[PDB]
Amino acid sequence: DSTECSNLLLQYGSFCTQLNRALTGIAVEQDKNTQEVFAQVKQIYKTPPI
Amino acid sequence: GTGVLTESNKKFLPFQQFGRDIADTTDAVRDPQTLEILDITPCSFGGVSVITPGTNTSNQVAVLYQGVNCTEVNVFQTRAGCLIGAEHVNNSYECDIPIGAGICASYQSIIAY
Amino acid sequence: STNLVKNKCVNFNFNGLTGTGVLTESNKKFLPFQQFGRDIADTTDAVRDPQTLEILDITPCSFGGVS
Amino acid sequence: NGLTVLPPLLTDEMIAQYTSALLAGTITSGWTFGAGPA
Amino acid sequence: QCVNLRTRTQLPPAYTNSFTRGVYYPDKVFRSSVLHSTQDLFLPFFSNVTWFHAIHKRFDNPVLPFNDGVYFASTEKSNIIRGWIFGTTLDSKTQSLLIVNNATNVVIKVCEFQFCNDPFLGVYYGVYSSANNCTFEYVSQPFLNFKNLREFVFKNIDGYFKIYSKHTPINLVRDLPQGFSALEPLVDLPIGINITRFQTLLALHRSGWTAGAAAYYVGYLQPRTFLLKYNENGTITDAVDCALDPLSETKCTLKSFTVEKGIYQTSNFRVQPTESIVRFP
Amino acid sequence: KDFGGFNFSQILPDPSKPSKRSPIEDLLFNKVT
Amino acid sequence: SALGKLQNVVNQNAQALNTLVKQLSSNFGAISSVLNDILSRLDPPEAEVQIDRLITGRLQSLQTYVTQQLIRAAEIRASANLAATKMSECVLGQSKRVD
Amino acid sequence: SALGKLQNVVNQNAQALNTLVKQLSSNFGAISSVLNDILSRLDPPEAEVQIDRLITGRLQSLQTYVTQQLIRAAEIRASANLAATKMSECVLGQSKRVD
Ligand SMILES: *[C@@H]1O[C@H](CO)[C@@H](O[C@@H]2O[C@H](CO)[C@@H](O)[C@H](O)[C@H]2NC(C)=O)[C@H](O)[C@H]1NC(C)=O
Ligand SMILES: *[C@@H]1O[C@H](CO)[C@@H](O[C@@H]2O[C@H](CO)[C@@H](O)[C@H](O)[C@H]2NC(C)=O)[C@H](O)[C@H]1NC(C)=O
Ligand SMILES: *[C@@H]1O[C@H](CO)[C@@H](O)[C@H](O)[C@H]1NC(C)=O
Ligand SMILES: *[C@@H]1O[C@H](CO)[C@@H](O)[C@H](O)[C@H]1NC(C)=O
Ligand SMILES: *[C@@H]1O[C@H](CO)[C@@H](O)[C@H](O)[C@H]1NC(C)=O
Ligand SMILES: *[C@@H]1O[C@H](CO)[C@@H](O)[C@H](O)[C@H]1NC(C)=O
Ligand SMILES: *[C@@H]1O[C@H](CO)[C@@H](O)[C@H](O)[C@H]1NC(C)=O
Repeated sequence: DSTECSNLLLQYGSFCTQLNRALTGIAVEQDKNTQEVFAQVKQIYKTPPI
Repeated sequence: GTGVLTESNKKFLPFQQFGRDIADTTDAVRDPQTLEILDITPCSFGGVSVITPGTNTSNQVAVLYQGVNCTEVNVFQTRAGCLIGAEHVNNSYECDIPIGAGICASYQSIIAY
Repeated sequence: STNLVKNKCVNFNFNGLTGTGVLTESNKKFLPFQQFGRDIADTTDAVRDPQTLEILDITPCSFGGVS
Repeated sequence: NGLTVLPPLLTDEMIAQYTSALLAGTITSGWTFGAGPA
Repeated sequence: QCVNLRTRTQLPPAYTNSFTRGVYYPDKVFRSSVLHSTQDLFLPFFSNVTWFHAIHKRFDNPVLPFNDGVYFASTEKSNIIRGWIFGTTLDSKTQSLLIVNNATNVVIKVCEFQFCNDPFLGVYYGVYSSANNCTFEYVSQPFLNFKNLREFVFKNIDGYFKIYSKHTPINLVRDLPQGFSALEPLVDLPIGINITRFQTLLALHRSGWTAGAAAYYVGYLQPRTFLLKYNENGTITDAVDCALDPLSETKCTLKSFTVEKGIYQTSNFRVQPTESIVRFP
Repeated sequence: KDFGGFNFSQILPDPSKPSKRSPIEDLLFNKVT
Repeated sequence: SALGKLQNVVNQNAQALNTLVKQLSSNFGAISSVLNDILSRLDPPEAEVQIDRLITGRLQSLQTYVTQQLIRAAEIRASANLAATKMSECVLGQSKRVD
Repeated sequence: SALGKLQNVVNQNAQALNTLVKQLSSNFGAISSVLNDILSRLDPPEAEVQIDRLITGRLQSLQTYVTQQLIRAAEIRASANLAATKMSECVLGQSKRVD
């Protein structure tokens, strides 16, 4: 919550944007991986009762 | 520090004053005047995400506050966070805009399902 | 204010803005108040001459790998 | 300290449902459901 | 010479919407086909802008606080509005800036004027009584149904007083037109004095006196970021207020005027500390 | 191009085009900016 | 130890988070690791230098953490692609590939 | 959105290059981001400190860019190996592998 620290941090540029973008890419990549592995059928099949 | 003070169920020994968690952050503190224990929860912080369709179709937007309960900010509470501006419907459709925790959003106004 | 040369890689000093670049004629029609020019990457690629009201493009001096 | 954990898009019950659908397809239909209609 | 005007009719000042007006060029840099983000003193989109009228009996000349910057809009015909007065105390104790345009030439002066309580100009069909210490003079070109829209932005940063101006041919009868018009910087003035309060100058018509039909709007600037769009000719055609609504915030974050369908991370929400608590033994 | 009724014009190179590309390939190069 | 691969991934992620949080406690050559103490104890000309040292140390830690997160993301993506291949070829059909 | 996969690669490469050039405009705590301004405005004893700050900031930016490029190059190499496998097994022969 330090204003002075943020003001000094702004001098270094878009490092924070790069790190957030990379983490966002990893986060969407995990969901894409789960879709690729498990969501390979578009019909939800069910077993017969007997 | 900065935080939210709540009543604690901890059993601090008499010498002990402030409590630290696994990560060595102060999660509990004892008041020096009345000897009671208070948990220090970190203040609510989260990402603000804007859910929108294309600008060609519409200009309506919804906002998602990630990991923030709806009572500290068309209001719908999801596990992913608080969603403002999208109406919740009981019907299930295919995922158009992913929100998280099984919740997706679409435009038909913006609906969440 | 010395004479202005074009189509050569020179050290330019336009109103205290210094650098090294090839100064060529420009097709950009500047507004009367604007003096400098920037690209997408916030680098000065256009300038207006103070002596004569004309616009010049600054192409960077030739560089490349030698293999 | 600024760290947040985003929930997964597919919950555990939905992933279990996907596995159940795959199991039902491979038991009742063999490999036919993977290449077209079950 | 000073004259008290005692024939005014009491009425509260009006308010209206700023729409997408008040935009100016942040710097002297030409940009082509690019989107540029600037953090400057800007007027918010769709803000509450104060409306004053000159009609006959209304003669609106109050003295307003300057704040951090001033947007002045003028729906004008027949050139009633002639200039402005800037200063702190508006007397000989401090130093004041005077901008006037009479029938012939535009005069800018920095003097210690003994201003009238009600200063005005007059045309037949009196601004100050004295000027003792004058430190700067500048003579310039003529700046000037309602037919003309005159938009000005005044800023006082680092002792430099920036005047941004734009003239628009309009045909709207009463309120501000809805549209986009970028204000070109007109005068960069080296004054280096304190300005906290201003007052505009009107012109009377004598046949007592009659006030010509005119309307002006006063808005205040706040520090914010705008996303400016530059066309192929380097003229600002559109702008986005990053703090107005979440859609424009998304546009500002993605640096594009068109946003595709999806979810986009735009900001961080932190609950601010409401109080401070100290507990000692 | 006697292939027993099979048509491959959309995937074979076009002699009329200077780039010697197929219509599908030409479309792919047009759609990437 | 049957489920070691998942536990390894969970342990690595938790350990990386714990290390990243733990790195805040390091002063990186400054007088203190707490920003409030530096801001309340020193004048801005030297407090700026101390905050700068803290910023560069924390930024280096965060960049390092992001770098290993990306490398682990690549490894998990490769494993997920392999898992998708096994799901397509072993579950949805009969595979003639040995082992 | 048919050709999104190529477009993402092109956009990521262009964005990385754009960010790398944008990093030159940051002073990294120095008085200015321009070397010529520092050389013309200050004596060499303080100029060495200012260029040292600019050099370390730009070097960190370039190292970050090279690391991101290496990770993306590894991902593209994996995709290219997959594409070569598809070219050998789907185009040059008939594959029994499901999906
Ligand atoms: C017009 O009215 C104003 C307001 O009453 C007059 O200003 C006053 O002038 C006297 C001069 O002796 C001062 O003592 C007062 O303090 C002034 N009042 C304010 C509010 O500043 C002004 O002089 C009048 N004009 C003329 C020509 O008499
Ligand atoms: C193979 O397909 C192509 C394109 O689908 C056919 O070319 C078309 O021919 C008809 C009449 O012959 C024209 O009206 C169309 O304009 C042609 N289309 C194009 C894209 O050129 C072609 O005739 C088909 N058969 C053979 C044997 O090539
Ligand atoms: C503008 O402000 C006035 C009072 O200052 C208020 O009555 C009016 O409703 C405001 N307009 C808007 C659009 O908020
Ligand atoms: C400017 O004037 C106002 C009031 O007239 C005063 O409060 C402020 O301190 C002055 N600022 C300077 C820099 O003189
Ligand atoms: C306008 O003002 C200037 C300076 O105050 C003066 O020299 C000029 O004569 C004025 N014009 C008229 C028509 O009085
Ligand atoms: C300002 O004017 C007054 C009265 O004319 C004079 O006494 C004073 O010295 C002047 N100040 C300056 C700086 O000229
Ligand atoms: C740019 O200028 C040219 C003439 O030089 C004109 O034809 C074109 O319409 C202008 N573009 C815009 C967006 O006004």
